[PDB]
Amino acid sequence: FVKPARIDILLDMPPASRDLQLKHSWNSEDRSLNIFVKEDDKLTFHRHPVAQSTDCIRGKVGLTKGLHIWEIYWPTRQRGTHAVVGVCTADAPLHSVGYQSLVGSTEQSWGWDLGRNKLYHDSKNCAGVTYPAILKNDEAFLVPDKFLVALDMDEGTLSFIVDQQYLGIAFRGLRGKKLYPIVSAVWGHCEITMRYIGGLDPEPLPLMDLCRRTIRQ
Amino acid sequence: MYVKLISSDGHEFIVKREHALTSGTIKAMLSGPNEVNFREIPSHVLSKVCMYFTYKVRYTNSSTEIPEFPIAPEIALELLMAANFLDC
Amino acid sequence: MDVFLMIRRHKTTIFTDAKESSTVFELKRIVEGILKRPPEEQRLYKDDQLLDDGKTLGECGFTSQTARPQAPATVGLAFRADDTFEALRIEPFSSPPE
Repeated sequence: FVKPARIDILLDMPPASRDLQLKHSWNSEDRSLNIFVKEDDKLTFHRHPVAQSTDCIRGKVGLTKGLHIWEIYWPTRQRGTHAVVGVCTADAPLHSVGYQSLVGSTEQSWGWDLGRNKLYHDSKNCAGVTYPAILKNDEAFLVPDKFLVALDMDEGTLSFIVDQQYLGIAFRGLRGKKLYPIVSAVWGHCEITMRYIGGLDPEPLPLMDLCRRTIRQ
Repeated sequence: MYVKLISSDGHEFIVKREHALTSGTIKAMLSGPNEVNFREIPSHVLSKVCMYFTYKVRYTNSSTEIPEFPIAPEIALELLMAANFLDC
Repeated sequence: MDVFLMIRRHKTTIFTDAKESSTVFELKRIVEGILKRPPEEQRLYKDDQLLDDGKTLGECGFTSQTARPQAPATVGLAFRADDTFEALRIEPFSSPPE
């Protein structure tokens, strides 16, 4: 569960400015109409307490290259029966009638259902996969309030970091696409905050950073 | 074309000038307002540094998957001090 | 196609690259342009094995897989001072603090 080189180094660099966080925040114009971005906090959205409804919202920026990491703050008691976090194309539906793991339900999105600890992608046709893989006896892995999402558009992978622990590659095959951060929620009044952490080009990293990484090990 | 980088213990490393410019410090020393001598960087560290120069130039000017730059735990601390000093 | 090397003699180490298909003799010409000593006054080795001028580096064992930028392969060098070659001598680099 050791963070791969690039991720570790990116996480040791200074977090993206307040300006960058806003540029990569939730898109108030690309959302389910049961969700609204907080006027007093553009990095956080609020879901209306609508019964039998699953709702999503996409981030403003679709990523096509480079390594990108963003932090999700989702209060554990505001998740309910279906809380999913991941990425999707511009075509993934943002709303669904009924409670379900919307993100990852079609080939248009990839997501980690926090409660079931299941990875979903085109789930109507492909079964979910347990994640982290080390779980046994269908035991729950409680994802805390905050955790990190790492999207590497160079290698085409998606992975998550919890409590500083890398949980491994979740999805592969994302190269060549334009992906947006997304979550599907069913909890009345839940508020999810997304803070862009940083981005890293696929170029040789400075020796200084490489050394500090080896030392942190 | 080439420049000579000399370690504290007297090893002379002959590297392509463009490669040596990977280091902000060496770049500045080669400009001014030939050789470069290092009082506190020993050969086992300077040699590693030169390999980094080769690595950096080769993979910065390419779109092919960049491999890992090997750094043994034993040298990491000395390498770090050298990297900071050389700005690279 | 490229091999990355360190050509070493005594306390001198040259960092350079060459095509795997290039020859031992061609490398000596590279060393000549750098250290100013003619090929005939040079002997190149891969460990203790003396390299023949007509062979390609590849034939000598210097492949792109074993001579990478981040870990160049080593080529030993010995000079000749008046029709008599010095023995091959490469001084080791210092060692870590332990």
